[PDB]
Amino acid sequence: ATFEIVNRCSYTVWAAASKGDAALDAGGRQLNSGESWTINVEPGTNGGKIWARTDCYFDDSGSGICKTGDCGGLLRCKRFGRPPTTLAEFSLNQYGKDYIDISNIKGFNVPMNFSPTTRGCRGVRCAADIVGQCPAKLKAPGGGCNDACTVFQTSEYCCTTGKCGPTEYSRFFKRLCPDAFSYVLDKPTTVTCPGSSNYRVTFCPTA
Ligand code: NA
Repeated sequence: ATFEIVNRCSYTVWAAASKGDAALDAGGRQLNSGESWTINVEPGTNGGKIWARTDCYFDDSGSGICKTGDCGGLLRCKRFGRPPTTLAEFSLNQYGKDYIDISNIKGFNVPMNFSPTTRGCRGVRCAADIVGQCPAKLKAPGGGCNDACTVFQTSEYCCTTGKCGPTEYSRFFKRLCPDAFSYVLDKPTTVTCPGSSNYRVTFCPTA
């Protein structure tokens, strides 16, 4: 499958793509404002994620740091990134269908639209000013709005026992972005697309 990743933000981001134990395609790249990066993700990939990283510094070997979404200090990510990260999540060719969502379970850093470029399903978006409105206790100094599990490390926010309810903090993310997961047991906002669809992830879609 093809994913086109587009930076419509006015600032540079460092896109990342991983399935947790491996890079997808090159795994990461700098995107200046307006740039597009096309990657190829193998059919059958389960548990892939795409995210943006902000305020990164990398040397000539591809090592460095980012203030949001850092993946072990690498430009080309082979594992998932440090919160806060708005996440585009997908599993492809699962019994004939692809499944896509946006999640705020690991917080929010950059607004996002995740849409198919082929026909048969709709896209999803979280483009509200979550960072500007972020509750004081969730605000990350490096930028972004953390989720409550990252900040407080309780069974209730992290849903560790498999039973948890919504919280004041999850309801904040849900009020601003209804179409994104706000906590682990949120009613699913996953979209079912035909198997082998192609997609576009746009950062700052309303920029
Ligand atoms: Na998230």
